[PDB]
Amino acid sequence: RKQVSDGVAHIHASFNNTIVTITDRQGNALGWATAGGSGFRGSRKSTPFAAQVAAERCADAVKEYGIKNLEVMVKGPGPGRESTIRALNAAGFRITNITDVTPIPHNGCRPPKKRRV
Amino acid sequence: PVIKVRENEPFDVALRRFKRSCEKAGVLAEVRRREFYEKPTTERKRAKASAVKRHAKKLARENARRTRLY
Amino acid sequence: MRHYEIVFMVHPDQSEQVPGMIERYTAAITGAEGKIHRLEDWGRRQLAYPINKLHKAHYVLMNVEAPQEVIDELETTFRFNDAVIRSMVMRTKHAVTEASPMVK
Amino acid sequence: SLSTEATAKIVSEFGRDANDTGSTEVQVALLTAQINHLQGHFAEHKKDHHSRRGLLRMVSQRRKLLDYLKRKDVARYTQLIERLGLRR
Amino acid sequence: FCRFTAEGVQEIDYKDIATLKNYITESGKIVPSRITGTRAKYQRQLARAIKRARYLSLLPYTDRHQ
RNA sequence: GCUUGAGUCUCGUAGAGGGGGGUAGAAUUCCAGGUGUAGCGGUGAAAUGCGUAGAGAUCUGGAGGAAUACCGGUGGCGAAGGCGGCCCCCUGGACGAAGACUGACGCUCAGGUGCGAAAGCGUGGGGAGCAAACAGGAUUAGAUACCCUGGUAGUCCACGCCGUAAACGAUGUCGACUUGGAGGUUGUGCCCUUGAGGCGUGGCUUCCGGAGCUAACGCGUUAAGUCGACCGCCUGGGGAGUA
Ligand SMILES: [Mg+2]
Ligand SMILES: [Mg+2]
Ligand SMILES: [Mg+2]
Ligand SMILES: [Mg+2]
Ligand SMILES: [Mg+2]
Ligand SMILES: [Mg+2]
Ligand SMILES: [Mg+2]
Ligand SMILES: [Mg+2]
Ligand SMILES: [Mg+2]
Ligand SMILES: [Mg+2]
Ligand SMILES: [Mg+2]
Ligand SMILES: [Mg+2]
Ligand SMILES: [Mg+2]
Ligand SMILES: [Mg+2]
Ligand SMILES: [Mg+2]
Ligand SMILES: [Mg+2]
Ligand SMILES: [Mg+2]
Ligand SMILES: [Mg+2]
Ligand SMILES: [Mg+2]
Repeated sequence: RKQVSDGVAHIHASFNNTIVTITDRQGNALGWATAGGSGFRGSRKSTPFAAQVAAERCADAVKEYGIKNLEVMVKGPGPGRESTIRALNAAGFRITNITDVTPIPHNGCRPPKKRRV
Repeated sequence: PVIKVRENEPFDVALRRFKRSCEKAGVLAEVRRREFYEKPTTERKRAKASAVKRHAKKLARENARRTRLY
Repeated sequence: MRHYEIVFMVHPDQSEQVPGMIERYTAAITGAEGKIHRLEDWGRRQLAYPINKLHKAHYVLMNVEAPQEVIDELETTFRFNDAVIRSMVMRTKHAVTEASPMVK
Repeated sequence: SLSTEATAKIVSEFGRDANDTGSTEVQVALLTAQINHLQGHFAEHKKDHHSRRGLLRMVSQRRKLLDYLKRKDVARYTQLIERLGLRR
Repeated sequence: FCRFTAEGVQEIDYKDIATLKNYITESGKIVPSRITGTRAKYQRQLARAIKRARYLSLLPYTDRHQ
């Protein structure tokens, strides 16, 4: 494994899950961890506490690449919108940037129909 | 809300500054609105109910301030 | 006859052929009794977003009073010249001969 | 709409002192000149139902003026439709 | 309070880019007229010229597109 | 005969008014390739579904369709249906300022003719997303539903047809007359524009309310007030807008 000094965190938060992917600055994944793969299932995996171990198990998987600076690109809404980046400072990482990359259409395609629950 | 963190500045000062720039851009308010389709009837019916909400709180509640409560 | 404003964006490798392009597009107007009122050249300018894998282009402004048949003919000259990428030919009511805020 | 040197050229042809501009002979020919013009607009644009409604206003506004003139003066009526190219 | 009434300008030109950067936000969205105070005749001419200069790369559409 | 009704001319204004042709950015989907590795997706909870034949995530490149974030507003335009990126071309209407011009040329309208959302039909294309039908998974006593994963007509285009909607302001058109208050928008004139000020004057428009009307609710110079002209309509509930 070629030791790369820095990288980007991609935190794909949705209302049911959170996928954390540490990559480099060119877009090549180094390791990942999700909220449902943490031993969490159904309703437990869509909490803000379930998405910090997604960032902890992912920081624990990129220890051999030796990453010091790590900016964050947050995509999507969710309960782990905030607590996934709180626990990425706890792995000793100085934040470089924080980006918001939610895709916004300018009224393109038609979204699905309303739920009559 | 593309934020760079400035030199000699902690993480909480960049975290709370990120909880501000995502509300001026309307990021959370855009995603919940485009989650389901709203009809051209439904989009125009709520656009008038809020104009009644803004104007019947402005002019029709000042009456209790012209009068008194105790 | 009708006042127009044109602004066309040149590929930054063919930026030396712009004094050739301005001289051919001047004479196409004036060969049909057309006043060419002002004429500017904004230099290589940084783009705000990359059109077609490049970040810079060479901007030219040109204000013309021509008949509308030699203006549509100029729009299809920019359509097949691959040196020009974007043009925005746009009608004006009166004539303008002022300096730009970026010739300024 | 009919151009500036076209309404000044039909007033000067059918009016009295090149200045009356509102006489019945002048108004018919300015409506006739536009109805004759807009025939080429709607041979190209048949789905233009919003501006054809403005064309059919000029036709009803022309018939009301020719019905006015015909009992007001048969002699000026008969010479007006003889020159514009109208049949009634 | 409207500034194009104080200037007395009649056409908000899309090439005056030092002015048109006041009327977009950080992300490049057109700023509402309730906060700038632009008069409604001019806010229609403001947004018409910002959309004419996003076509010509004078202004960005969004702050994220590469 | 006359000039106030109705119209014409000159000069400007604002606007998603209409028809046609180009082009732009963002996003979804698919396809191809790199990195990566065991989960993804969904729910009240699940399961069907997708994944170890390498998914989901992430980066790059290409294709295609449909719609135009922000501006955007009880804002604008239109006879109504309705109309929203930006640019050109052809085009209809409204309105304002003074100034001439024609001289009752007007209003309404049975039969007639045209326009008329969406769905649907005929022919030819197009099809990304969405989705009647249909399918499977749940739920439930059952579940021909609601909820989930999919998915075809249809939605889009050209040209014909249909002729209906809670097509509503549940309020036919035209003209006249009768206290007021606070706003939006679009003009134009004048006063030191000493600045967006003050001061008149037109068009359209939202909200309140007086007299009056009203069964009451409410309406209230944009009338459902007081009038005139003309048209449409109604006459207990069901059977029936059916035979
Ligand atoms: Mg769904
Ligand atoms: Mg006319
Ligand atoms: Mg007079
Ligand atoms: Mg007279
Ligand atoms: Mg009838
Ligand atoms: Mg249809
Ligand atoms: Mg069909
Ligand atoms: Mg078909
Ligand atoms: Mg298909
Ligand atoms: Mg379904
Ligand atoms: Mg009916
Ligand atoms: Mg309707
Ligand atoms: Mg209604
Ligand atoms: Mg009715
Ligand atoms: Mg009231
Ligand atoms: Mg009564
Ligand atoms: Mg009445
Ligand atoms: Mg009544
Ligand atoms: Mg029947």
